[PDB]
Amino acid sequence: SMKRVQPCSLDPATQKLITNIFSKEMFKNTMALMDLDVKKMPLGKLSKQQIARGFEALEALEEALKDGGQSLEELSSHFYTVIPHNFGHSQPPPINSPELLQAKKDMLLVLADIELAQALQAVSEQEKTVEEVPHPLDRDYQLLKCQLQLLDSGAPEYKVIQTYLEQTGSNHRCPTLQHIWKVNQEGEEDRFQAHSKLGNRKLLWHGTNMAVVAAILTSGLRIMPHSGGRVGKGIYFASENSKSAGYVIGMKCGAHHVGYMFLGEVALGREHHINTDNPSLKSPPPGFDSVIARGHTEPDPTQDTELELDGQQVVVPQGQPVPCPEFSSSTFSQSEYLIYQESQCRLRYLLEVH
Ligand SMILES: C[C@@H](NC(=O)CCc1nc2ccccc2c(=O)[nH]1)c1ccccn1
Repeated sequence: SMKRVQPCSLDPATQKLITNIFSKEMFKNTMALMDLDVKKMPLGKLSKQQIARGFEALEALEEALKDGGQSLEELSSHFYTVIPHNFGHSQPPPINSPELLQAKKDMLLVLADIELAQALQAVSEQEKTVEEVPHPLDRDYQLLKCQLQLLDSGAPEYKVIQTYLEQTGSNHRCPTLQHIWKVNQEGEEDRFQAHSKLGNRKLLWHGTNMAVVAAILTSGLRIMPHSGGRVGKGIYFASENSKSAGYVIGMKCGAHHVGYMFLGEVALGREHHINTDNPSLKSPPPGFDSVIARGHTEPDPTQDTELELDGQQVVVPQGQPVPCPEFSSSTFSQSEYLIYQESQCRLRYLLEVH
């Protein structure tokens, strides 16, 4: 007997978001942008076991990069058997530098989040038996177990967020704000409330691939075993929207380029400042709660405002970037804000920008 499809409860903007973040075209586009062979590795065929085998192959490469073992070419060839790549049907290249190794780790971390979104969409047994089903976009929203509330122009934080975006975004071609959603991923709540005594909270940008937005909404910002970067194995944020915007992978839809950016509330507590890259970091030094790789510039602190979120004061920058003379010789042009415990961040807002 034919099941009733119930009318969609979602507003137009939210329907478009949910469409975009679970879009099979988007996911395949992302795989093509990462040089993967989508014909050999279709979305439905992606598995946790394959991804795990891919990480094992990179682990062997990393050991080799650091005695009569297999060549980097041999070890590369195994990686490429496990995770099919497309380079117009020429041979893929050997993974023979730290930079390329980390780039392959980052690719697999994105691919793991694509696989998460596919696994999330698997049809449950209850769903095969019920005689009515939600509209597919309601079903997809529900799978996130994440409350999203579209804000309008006159929500209390709206202008504050717009100002953060405009003032710290690129001077030329600032991203154009289309929508803001408030994000409430419950049971981020419990673990976040752990740091309730920890002051020094700031609202910070986190930009990402469109392909990982569903995973983040479902699971929060995460630190994975193979996460890395210029400040080690943590969660990376920026106070300058233009820095985070560099990591936004958007997608052409009609005549525009659509992308998504988060704002997280980050309990930074006692800050350890650095001025040179350190990819080996796994925690702040003792008695520090965060590591800030300080940039040549910082949003003018004299213009900071505050928002009250769950009864706590949260700093929100509102100023254009100004020079910080103490960090004029830093290896970082713009600051990178690092935490090394997932519990120190709560997602607060999601922005659609064109
Ligand atoms: C590959 C990793 N993505 C990021 O951390 C990407 C974006 C990011 N990097 C920054 C670095 C410095 C300052 C800001 C940012 C940021 O906003 N985004 C990732 C993707 C999926 C699952 C787990 N980790």
